[PDB]
Amino acid sequence: DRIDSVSQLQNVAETTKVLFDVSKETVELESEAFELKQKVELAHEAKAVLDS
Amino acid sequence: SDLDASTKQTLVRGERLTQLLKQNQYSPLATEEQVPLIYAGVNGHLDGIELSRIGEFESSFLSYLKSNHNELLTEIREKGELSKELLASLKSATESFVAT
Amino acid sequence: AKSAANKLDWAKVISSLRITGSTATQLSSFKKRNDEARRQLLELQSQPTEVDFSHYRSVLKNTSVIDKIESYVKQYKPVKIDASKQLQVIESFEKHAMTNAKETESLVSKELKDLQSTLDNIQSARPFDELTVDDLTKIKPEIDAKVEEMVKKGKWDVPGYKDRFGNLNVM
Repeated sequence: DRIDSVSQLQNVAETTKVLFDVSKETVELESEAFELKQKVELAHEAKAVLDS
Repeated sequence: SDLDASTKQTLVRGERLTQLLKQNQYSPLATEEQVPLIYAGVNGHLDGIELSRIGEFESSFLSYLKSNHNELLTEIREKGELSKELLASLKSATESFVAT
Repeated sequence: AKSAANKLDWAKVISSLRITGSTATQLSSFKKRNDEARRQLLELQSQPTEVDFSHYRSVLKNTSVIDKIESYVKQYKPVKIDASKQLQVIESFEKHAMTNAKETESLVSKELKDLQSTLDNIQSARPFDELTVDDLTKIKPEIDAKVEEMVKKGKWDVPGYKDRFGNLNVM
């Protein structure tokens, strides 16, 4: 029974560290995307005023 | 009155499937998107999904599919025929979404 | 790219199912998914950044606003700077994480082989027929300790001896 618990934990220890890195890394890229959003926004507004 | 387990299973699926049919007026879904949703219920993935979360399941499932592999959807978009590989891949992928 | 991140993530969700912990895992998963999905909706939301003055300054007669917004868009065409800058503080979290990772890994590796040894040890050493009870005293002084305290106490009742061995009462 004890062996069963242990075997799970071995594989976990490495692979979980991968996810740890991965999650924060994606979030960083997504931060940079906000600057893109601002490009989208200003242009949309400009077309609208001009249409009026 | 009393419902046999065969009948009950159909009812549970049926009621939930009917929920799935419904759409928000004046906002239609893409053709590509309709294929997995129908896949899910038919292949019995939505059998277990509790009734309350069906709306969540739909949006989340679609977001999941795109994020995990919009490659599958691109394939089904062009092929327009669900290959055995795609069918299995989709079964696997849908099951993956069910888990989450 | 992002699909790699998610493949390892969801593999880890169903792995994390099989180990203890999930208290703040789901909140982390929710957060990376949230902004990633926000960015996907962004990336589909994006229309060209530019006023199409090809036709729209070729139909406006209430002019002198097309040049204004042309200049406003092309002015702020440099939008505010990139948000890559967390990689020292992000790296630090990874250090802390690494410390913990290595601790778990080395511990369980040690324990696994210890348990293999323990199973083997039970099979080849164990008085599974019989052995001298003096040898049991030799392998554990706990025997003599409990006996001595009972002899000192004067109790000859052994608590629960009669509920997991007989007592052969003739009364």
